[PDB]
Amino acid sequence: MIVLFVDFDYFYAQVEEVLNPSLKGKPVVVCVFSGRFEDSGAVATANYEARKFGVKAGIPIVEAKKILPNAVYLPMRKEVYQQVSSRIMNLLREYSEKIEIASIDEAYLDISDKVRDYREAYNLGLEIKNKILEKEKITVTVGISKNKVFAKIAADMAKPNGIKVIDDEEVKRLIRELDIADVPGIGNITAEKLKKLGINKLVDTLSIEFDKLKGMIGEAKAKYLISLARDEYNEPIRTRVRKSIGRIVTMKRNSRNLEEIKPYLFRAIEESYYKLDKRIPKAIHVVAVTEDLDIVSRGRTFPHGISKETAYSESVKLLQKILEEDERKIRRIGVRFSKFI
DNA sequence: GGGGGAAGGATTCC
DNA sequence: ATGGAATCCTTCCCCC
Ligand SMILES: Nc1ncnc2c1ncn2[C@H]1C[C@H](O)[C@@H](COP(=O)(O)OP(=O)(O)OP(=O)(O)O)O1
Ligand SMILES: [Ca+2]
Ligand SMILES: [Ca+2]
Ligand SMILES: [Ca+2]
Repeated sequence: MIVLFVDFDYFYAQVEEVLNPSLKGKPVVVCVFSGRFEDSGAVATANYEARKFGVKAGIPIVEAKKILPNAVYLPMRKEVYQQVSSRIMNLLREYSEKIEIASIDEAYLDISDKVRDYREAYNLGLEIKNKILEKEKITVTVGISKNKVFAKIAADMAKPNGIKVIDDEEVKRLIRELDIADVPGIGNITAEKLKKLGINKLVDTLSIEFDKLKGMIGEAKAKYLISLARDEYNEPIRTRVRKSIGRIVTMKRNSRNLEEIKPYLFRAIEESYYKLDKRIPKAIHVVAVTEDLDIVSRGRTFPHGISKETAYSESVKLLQKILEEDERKIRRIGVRFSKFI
């Protein structure tokens, strides 16, 4: 089975460059302003020009300006990048019937019933890159292999504006050479739990006794890794379906006062419902980020669909349950709707 | 013993 | 140090 993974380069930033090519060449940082103080907030992402100096996704905007004070700082326009994304996805949908849209700028393609060996995959890779570039002026990285996981890893290795093939032969080498902290789905937490287990490479999972793994990282994560290590990982590409919709906003100041939070919560609801569009949810969760950036939530599933009125009343109840079940001051507050009928 | 759910949390990642 | 969403884990619960 051959998988071709497509990942758009510094997406949010590259799009801002697209909508105003005068930006190209200069440091571009797309920010998410929390509105607590002048430049409060974090970086959604930045182009390589700015990234070469440490300015990247996740760091505070203030930390970015202290490094590249003259870089161009733009507020994140999620709706725009989303529409540009869709168009490009449709484009891909023409190279394969089998398409999995992993994120706002990622997608795996099953080109098995469309290609023989990796040579034809490579060409198709370029042919697609070219297409997208000519159609939307967007550069992307392409990764190809026997399964999704490796297809992705291939792309990571070739970023940016790259293309790479990881044939069954190299797959063997990486299962021994690849740091397992570079295996998708393995973050710092799992990384350190694997380090304390002597597993630095994928193959190291082969030594360890299963039951021991399942206990340190979990059965699912355990079986996952073992499969990859056995060169037997082989999940299929399938259409993903939006399972939840919601919004969470940062409050000007941190509160613990019901009446002070409410307005923020109601706004999260309103927008959430607009995003629902046609969807009617049976479950609603109130999510709160406490002063010490911890995340607390409370929810409830109804035996029917939830109307905006019902979400309003219930939301206030769930918030109250949070204020009385936790002592910390609430920093961010929002809602999450799920279990669509 | 074990088949569901539901709830709250933990992890990862785009 | 923003904000959106899937997945998986543990625990509690109801009951055959
Ligand atoms: N921490 C984050 N906060 C908000 N948005 C994020 C964050 N991390 C990633 N994103 C969003 C914006 C990114 O452009 C987008 C698409 O893919 P992603 O791999 O995450 O970044 P990117 O487009 O810059 O990738 P690349 O390294 O190839 O440039 O996901
Ligand atoms: Ca990308
Ligand atoms: Ca990506
Ligand atoms: Ca990692």
